[PDB]
Amino acid sequence: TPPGVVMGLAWTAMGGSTLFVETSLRRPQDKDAKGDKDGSLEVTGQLGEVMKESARIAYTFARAFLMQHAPANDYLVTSHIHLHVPEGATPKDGPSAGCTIVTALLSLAMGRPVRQNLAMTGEVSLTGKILPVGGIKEKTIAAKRAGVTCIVLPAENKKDFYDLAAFITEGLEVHFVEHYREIFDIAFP
Amino acid sequence: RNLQKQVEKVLRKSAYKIVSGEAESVEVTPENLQDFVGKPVFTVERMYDVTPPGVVMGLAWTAMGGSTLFVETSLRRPQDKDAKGDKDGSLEVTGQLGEVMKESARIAYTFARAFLMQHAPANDYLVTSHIHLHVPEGATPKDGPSAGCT
Repeated sequence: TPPGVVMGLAWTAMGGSTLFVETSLRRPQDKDAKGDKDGSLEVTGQLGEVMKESARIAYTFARAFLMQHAPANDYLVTSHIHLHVPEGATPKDGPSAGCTIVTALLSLAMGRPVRQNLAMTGEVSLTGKILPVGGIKEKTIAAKRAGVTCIVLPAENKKDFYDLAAFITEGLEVHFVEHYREIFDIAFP
Repeated sequence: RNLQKQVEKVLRKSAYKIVSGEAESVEVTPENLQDFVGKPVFTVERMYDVTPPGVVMGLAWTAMGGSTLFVETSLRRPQDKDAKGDKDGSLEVTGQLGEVMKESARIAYTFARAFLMQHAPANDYLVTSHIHLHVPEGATPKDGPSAGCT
């Protein structure tokens, strides 16, 4: 999964899935070296508008996190970026993958890949407040066959993860979280 | 309702422990409860302690009882790209707003920057800095505007 591409879980109406997510720069960086102009997103992936807003709010939270984090870098403020969300999630579970995008853009910023074969899901709110998500079972069995090493899950959901049949959980490392900054503290030691 | 069920499960597993279990008398206790209902569902009491800049608890009368939505907003862009260039920093409200909320939020922003100069002329942070805004969905269509005070 080189930079700007990541696998992603989805709770399909039939079983789980690990659809990927992709992001890319969309225009030359230096059309105007001084130009003060938005690095506008252009999302795609047969999104319903309920998603199309959510990608945007996530976008704003990413750009906020980044500007809070790395003042010298100005990448994200100014360059067009196209983004793809492959079909497959059951719609009620669609927003749940928002964080992966939030992480994708960051990888596209640093140009440094995530820790490998690190599936992750869970809804997020605008200050990185991870929220509990359902369907841990199907997501787990899908990941088990996907080479996953280190799932990260809502800190409010661990019990449900611990309600699953024993042999399933063997192997993979897990992490529980509330603030997204933790995830950013995992992927980049 | 949901507590009704969540009791029925307790009594039911308690029956199973009688007809074949060892103790003749269940004496449920808060600590004993795991055996009968398992691990907790709700652990965070409120969603979280307020983030100082951009949240205020907002009560709302959704279809099934009231709820304390948070509302989250953020500066949408660097503030000092142009200390002199003069363009408004508009909101982008979201959250599957109803049209009345559209009008409501527009009024709120304009009154907001009207207030900021009304009382703190030297400050200009809101009149000339970008803003994303997000009212959560959930509110009854009629009460949507009632969040506007927050």
